[PDB]
Amino acid sequence: VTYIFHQLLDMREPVFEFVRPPPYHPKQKRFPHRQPLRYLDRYRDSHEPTYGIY
Amino acid sequence: LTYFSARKGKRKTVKAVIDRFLRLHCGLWVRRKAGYKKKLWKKTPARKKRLREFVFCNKTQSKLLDKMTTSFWKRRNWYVDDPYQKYHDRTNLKV
Amino acid sequence: KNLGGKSSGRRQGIKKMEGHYVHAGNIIATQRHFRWHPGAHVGVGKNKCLYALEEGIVRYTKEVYVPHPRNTEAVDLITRLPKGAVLYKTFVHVVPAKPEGTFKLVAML
Amino acid sequence: KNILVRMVSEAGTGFCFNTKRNRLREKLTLLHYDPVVKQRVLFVEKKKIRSL
Amino acid sequence: ARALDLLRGLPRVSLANLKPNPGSKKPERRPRGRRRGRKCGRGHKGERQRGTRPRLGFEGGQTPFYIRIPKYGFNEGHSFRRQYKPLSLNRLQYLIDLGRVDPSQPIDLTQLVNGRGVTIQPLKRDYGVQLVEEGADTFTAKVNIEVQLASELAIAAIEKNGGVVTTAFYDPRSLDIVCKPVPFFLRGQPIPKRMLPPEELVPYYTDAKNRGYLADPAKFPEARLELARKYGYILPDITKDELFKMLCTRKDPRQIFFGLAPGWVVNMADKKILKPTDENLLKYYTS
Amino acid sequence: EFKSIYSLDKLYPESQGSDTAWRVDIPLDRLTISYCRSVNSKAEVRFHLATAEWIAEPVRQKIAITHKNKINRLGELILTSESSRYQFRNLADCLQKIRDMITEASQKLHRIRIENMNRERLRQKRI
RNA sequence: ACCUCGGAGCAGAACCCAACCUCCGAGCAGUACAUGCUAAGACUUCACCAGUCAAAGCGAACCUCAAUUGAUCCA
Ligand SMILES: [Mg+2]
Ligand SMILES: [Mg+2]
Ligand SMILES: [Mg+2]
Repeated sequence: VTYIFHQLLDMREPVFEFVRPPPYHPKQKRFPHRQPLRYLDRYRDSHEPTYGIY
Repeated sequence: LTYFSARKGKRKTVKAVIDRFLRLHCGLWVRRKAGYKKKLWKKTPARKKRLREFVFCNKTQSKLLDKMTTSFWKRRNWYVDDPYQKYHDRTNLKV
Repeated sequence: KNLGGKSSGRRQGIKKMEGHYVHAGNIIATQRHFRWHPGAHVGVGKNKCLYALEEGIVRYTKEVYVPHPRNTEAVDLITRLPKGAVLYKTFVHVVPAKPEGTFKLVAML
Repeated sequence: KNILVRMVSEAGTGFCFNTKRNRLREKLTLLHYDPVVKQRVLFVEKKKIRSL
Repeated sequence: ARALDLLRGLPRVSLANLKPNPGSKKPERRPRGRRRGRKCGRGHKGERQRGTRPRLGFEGGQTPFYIRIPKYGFNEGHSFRRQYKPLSLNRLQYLIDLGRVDPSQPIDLTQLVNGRGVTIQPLKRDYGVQLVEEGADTFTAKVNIEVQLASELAIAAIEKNGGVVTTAFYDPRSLDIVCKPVPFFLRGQPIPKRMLPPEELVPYYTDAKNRGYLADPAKFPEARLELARKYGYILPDITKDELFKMLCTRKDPRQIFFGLAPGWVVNMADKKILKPTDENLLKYYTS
Repeated sequence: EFKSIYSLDKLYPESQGSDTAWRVDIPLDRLTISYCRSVNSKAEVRFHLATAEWIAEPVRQKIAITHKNKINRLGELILTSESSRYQFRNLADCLQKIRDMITEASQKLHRIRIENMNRERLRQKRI
């Protein structure tokens, strides 16, 4: 099918991927009472040390 | 607590509070669960997994712990290889 | 001479009535004996509590009860019935809302 | 009637876990799971902790 | 402004015209009258009206929240942990662009304090600055920094652009003299010698991978070459350009300031430096 | 200047020259390095696999076969990284992917196994 | 006579509901030794503390009972 798209149709082949919907998390609270400490990681998006104004 | 000491006239921290809790700079107090090292032979592993967790505190528990410590304990701390350092700033709240 | 009996209410019953949107893992209803049975996309805990296995809408139906053949209590309750007699129970279903993912274009190689 | 004993792993050692067993029956040997070896390994009971 | 032109037509501002900005002064509430005081806000007679409510944390007799909970060492050795103020490369590019830190000189910790780029306080046990990889892309500066800790990616971002990083050590005493040097030269003491790291930190500052100031200058080209291979930049040789004599200068260990030596007494007043010539002092200061 | 006991001329006396601290496989002029701040960035190294002189010919065949799903229409091996906010760390991730491909090339499946075996059981049909 | 925990009635149908109110009980036993490790989402005894349920995952196979219990400090 690589041969079909490139050779005789003369176009780049399209490649698809089965994308699942993003996981539901509830609305983040100020005081996440009794949740574990992992709760703050459900709501972050970078796994790298941010340093702020410094 | 002591609101005005007799030597300095300053507030004092309650040292029980420091000995048990962890203040994150955003205002969240982290604690350990009560009984996490008691009678483990009669607890189901789900429950033991629940007790070995670092659990956040309530709003009023948080304000009670703020009033019982002083501004030294509320301060930015740039430690070297701090385990809790990624949990100080609060990411991505929409209030 | 009547000591005891000071236990409080268990706060059981239905948490998600019919029509309610439900995310995966929400407890639908906690019971003490099987008042409601798990139907489609509904799981059961050790405490006979019905939770949800998909995101969707809770529906309650009435279905034919046919127990597992290794369940000698209910199976012995079957064989005592007359020839037309069919047991029903009320079941809880979660009708799943979303598709479980889409195909999306990634790259024009 | 029962005893809470500790079970010491024979390999991947330093790993214990506690069990119940009767006062009267023999000293337990089990096949528990070591997460240090990450295998199932024989454990042998070494000390009774508390007679529950 | 139309507003001074308003001030023409108005009577003169005096001590009889002045008035606080409305909103500044909330009015004092005091317990007199029908509303502010009959019970005066204490309620009915109990223990909270009498004035004797128990201490903060007392839950009336059940074991309090802040005591039902196991002691765990979150804060166990808090005042002996070392702290390092972050200085991002975004921040340092920002200081170089606005003239506050001159990159044609060595950037010691005094130059980051005098440009007011970084505020470090030696009490509260900051042991100095750590470089931080934030802003590594879009960091375009040839610089010579002496920073007490540095991540690999920050060393890579400096050494890409033709820079030099080294990681020095400072005692609390030494760091305190480094940050604010002028209130030390009014103290009258001779310049001390900075101490070597403790045993926890000697394996840090003797490694060439993190550019230790006690490491070999014979293992550095291997480490510079390794980062240049890892992060995909061709390693420029610092030897060619004209700033090389500037980009080579380090102060040795046991030297706090740059051009000075331990044991000297800076006389700020008549602008002299008194140097000792006794042999015992020279054995002690050049140790 | 000032030199104490712990100067680097005394701790390491074998390396005493000033030039000793500064005297010095994939070539980067060959690769095409492109960026897109798609939150992470996204580095993208592409290079034409056929013309790559700095990879051996059998290793170019093993790469041309195993990683054929990365190869462009124009014969360019294209490989990206969006694992970091810093484009140094994404570029390093891409180059490490390349070095991993050359080292591995020099020296769910189950369902497809069964569906192929049954497809060969229906292939049992001759003229 | 009692003091804690659970079941039933009161309290008929979501939840909750007292009494020196009416009746039963509990303070274990048995089996297993992956009764491993992790983790979305929830319930919750009207607070807190405690309690419960749990998909996916890694690793493996191919728990019953209602209650069946005890914080912190200290050892
Ligand atoms: Mg009752
Ligand atoms: Mg009650
Ligand atoms: Mg509640």
